[PDB]
Amino acid sequence: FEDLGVGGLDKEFTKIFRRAFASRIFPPSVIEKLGISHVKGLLLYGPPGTGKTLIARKIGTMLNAKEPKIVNGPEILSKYVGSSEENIRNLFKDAEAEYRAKGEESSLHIIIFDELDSVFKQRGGVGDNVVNQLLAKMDGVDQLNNILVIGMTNRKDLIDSALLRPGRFEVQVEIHLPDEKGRLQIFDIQTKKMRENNMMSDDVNLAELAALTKNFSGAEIEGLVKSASSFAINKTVDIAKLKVTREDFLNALNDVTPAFGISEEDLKTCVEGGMMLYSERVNSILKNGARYVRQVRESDKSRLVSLLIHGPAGSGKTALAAEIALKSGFPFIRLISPNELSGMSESAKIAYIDNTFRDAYKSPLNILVIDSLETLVDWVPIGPRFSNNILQMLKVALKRKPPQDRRLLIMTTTSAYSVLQQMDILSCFDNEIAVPNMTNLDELNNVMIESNFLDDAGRVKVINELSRSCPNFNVGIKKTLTNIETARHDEDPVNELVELMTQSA
Amino acid sequence: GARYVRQVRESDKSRLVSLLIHGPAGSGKTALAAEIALKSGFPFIRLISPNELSGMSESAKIAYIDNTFRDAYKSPLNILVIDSLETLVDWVPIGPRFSNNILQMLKVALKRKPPQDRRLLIMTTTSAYSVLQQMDILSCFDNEIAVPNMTNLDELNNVMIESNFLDDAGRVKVINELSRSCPNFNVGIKKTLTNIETARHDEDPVNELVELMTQSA
Amino acid sequence: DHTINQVDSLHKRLLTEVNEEQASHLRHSLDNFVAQATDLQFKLKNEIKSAQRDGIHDTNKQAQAENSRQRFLKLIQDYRIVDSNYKEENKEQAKRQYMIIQPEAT
Ligand SMILES: Nc1ncnc2c1ncn2[C@@H]1O[C@H](COP(=O)(O)OP(=O)(O)OP(=O)(O)O)[C@@H](O)[C@H]1O
Ligand SMILES: Nc1ncnc2c1ncn2[C@@H]1O[C@H](COP(=O)(O)OP(=O)(O)OP(=O)(O)O)[C@@H](O)[C@H]1O
Ligand SMILES: Nc1ncnc2c1ncn2[C@@H]1O[C@H](COP(=O)(O)OP(=O)(O)O)[C@@H](O)[C@H]1O
Repeated sequence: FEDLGVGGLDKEFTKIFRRAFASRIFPPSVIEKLGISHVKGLLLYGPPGTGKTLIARKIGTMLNAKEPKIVNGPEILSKYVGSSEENIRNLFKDAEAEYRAKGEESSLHIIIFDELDSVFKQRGGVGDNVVNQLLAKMDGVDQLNNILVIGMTNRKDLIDSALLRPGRFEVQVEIHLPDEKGRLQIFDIQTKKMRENNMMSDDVNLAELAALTKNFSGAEIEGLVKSASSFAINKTVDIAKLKVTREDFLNALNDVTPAFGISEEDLKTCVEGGMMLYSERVNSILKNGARYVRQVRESDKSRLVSLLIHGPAGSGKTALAAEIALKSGFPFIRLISPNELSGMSESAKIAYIDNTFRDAYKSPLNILVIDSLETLVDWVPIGPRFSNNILQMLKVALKRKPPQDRRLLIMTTTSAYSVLQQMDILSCFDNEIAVPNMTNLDELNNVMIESNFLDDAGRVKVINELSRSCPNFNVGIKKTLTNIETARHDEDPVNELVELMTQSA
Repeated sequence: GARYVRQVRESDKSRLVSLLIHGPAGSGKTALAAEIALKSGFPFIRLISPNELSGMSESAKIAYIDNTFRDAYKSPLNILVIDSLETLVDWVPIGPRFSNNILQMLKVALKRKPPQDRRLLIMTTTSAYSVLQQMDILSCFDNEIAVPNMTNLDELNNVMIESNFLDDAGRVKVINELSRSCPNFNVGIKKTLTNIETARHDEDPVNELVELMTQSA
Repeated sequence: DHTINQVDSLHKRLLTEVNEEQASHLRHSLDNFVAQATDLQFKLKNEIKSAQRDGIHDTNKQAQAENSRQRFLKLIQDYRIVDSNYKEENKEQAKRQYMIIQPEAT
């Protein structure tokens, strides 16, 4: 099983071998004395980029089958009546011919469908005819038992009910992401040319590298290794000893971005302005977040937690959620915000949201952030108006438990708590954090010292003037920072800064 | 429920029966429905929930439901459960907006007798009895069980001991404290379990649980 | 306590406010008072827990802690009551508006 180039997939080969090939290995005399047919179909499903094509191809080679004939879903269709399904009929011709001629001694053929869930939807247009054709041919009046057809797909739950019956697609299999052992073995297989041919240094310990890479898909490791080797060779240009060291590996590992991993760059952009503790609250909030993170990681029964942070506009709410996330160390981190969704059609919006949620269930451990609710929901007060379907998508999503032991935390923020009361959605949420704005002068002092607005004289005088002038200061941090910059790049701090602070509060 | 099961299994005329479980949110209706179902041995059992009806288009929802009903008829004995009617229809109170077609289809479906003496039982659940009155759909149901909340401390003690959370002094302390801290007590079981579990981790002593139970009622 | 009573006052006022701009202002002020209420709740939570821990060996300190506890519990009860009442009232208004023939079709 492992003598060939596939790492981490152990049980699957036992299963497939026992069901598929135990009836094609022994001499025909025994099996005909047993009088059973052969399995004529195989459906293996899972997330993309995990190695489905590879295993499918290798299966043919072990049985000494004919060369595989290959097709992908959407290319089947045409626009002339009766041409879109003729192609599905072409693929079985040669098999029919050889069966009729030779008989029971023919050589096994293999067929590969790709993206089966593009065309073969539940029936009841061209689509029904396509499905009907495939049914009528895959098992018809005439016996034809020297063939095997292989199917690869991502979503098993839309294929028509009739293809999955004992007789057409008997064996259904799942391919999941590699574990640690999988990653180590993958490295072992991949670096065989480099090992035997002696262009890999002795310092690199691939076990550490496997330990360092989480949720890597099994394809991209190839990308990593080839990039590292390219890095080393390009660095050379000398033919003394072309060795690849851990340096190149570290460089390449740093460079690549996995698909099912942290999306650091957005979250970094979110908090571009810096986190300074201008008061006592910030510490408390961050502590709360850390507590909940621990609760998620350690429990067994609390596989999901819904946490809301809410407060007045401009109070700086989203950044705290970011900071909590980036200080956690979870592998899987994605962010949904209006910026992405802008310009799309409604169907596209709902599709994106659905896919994004569906992604997380596969990984062991996940945190997922939502940027704002009223904005996504198209709220506008006059009338009022909003898109309902999106609201329902979120409402149902916020109650789904992960299908299995995998774990999820979901964080979200809003400015219109009361409005959420009024729509009657609040029952989904467990715990709430409040983020009020500044109402003090010493806070303003702390922020000016952190920003280093000016020398002490200006600072003292302005705090004095605002003390004597504004008694009930109350403004968010947004206007504070932007106003401070405006005064800095402008002239005469009292002339504007004091006035603008008064006018804003 | 057991009586209903027996009655449907053996009655020449009574081919179709429809029940309705209603109660306050978090009272835990779906659990009861599932338990009734599992202990019947009816060969065909299948479930509809908003969970499965996620992210499709309206027509697809109709098609799915229609297929499921159609499938049910080709078997001698059948049971179906419908989760959170008022949510299959996407009710929201400001307007109010909701989809009409799905409501009408269910209104029809719940009354159609199966063919050839085949036998069917239907359960459905809801948490918004009032709006159901208001939409004038209640004619379809032959009977209605009611599920209230828990409302006494002894029951809560029973819950602790089934959870094995309590210690012997702990139960006395918490029970007495809440006995004087809360005259009226009424919560759903779901929230109670959540609270017991979150209290089991940090600061196990009676404190955190007492004020949490307060913060529920 | 003062903040809770202000929340109750805004609840009563928002039930009667018909000018859309004023209602929006009431909603935002409500958001400010709710946020302040939650923050005070969290602060008192930690400070009272620390005071009860500090009073373990002095019956007078314990007494003080327990008094704080009682008062905070009363505060919580008041909050609960207010919330429940407001929910019940929002239900009757949401009944009022739509239980009648409606403006001409969309
Ligand atoms: N203690 C702080 N907490 C949060 N943000 C802070 C803090 N101090 C300064 N900021 C600034 O606040 C901004 C981050 O908050 P963010 O822009 O997400 O605000 P917001 O309230 O989500 O905004 P919006 O008004 O769009 O709803 C950055 O400019 C950051 O530097
Ligand atoms: N005897 C019991 N009755 C009800 N629930 C129980 C019981 N024992 C344990 N439970 C737990 O409490 C849960 C009850 O809540 P459930 O999940 O049924 O929600 P619900 O109130 O029906 O739903 P909704 O939130 O839609 O109103 C059960 O799922 C189970 O986890
Ligand atoms: N478990 C694995 N074992 C060996 N190679 C793998 C594995 N997973 C991915 N690969 C590598 O990635 C590629 C597999 O392609 P695949 O993941 O099936 O992409 P697609 O699904 O788009 O065909 C090959 O280069 C293969 O060697």
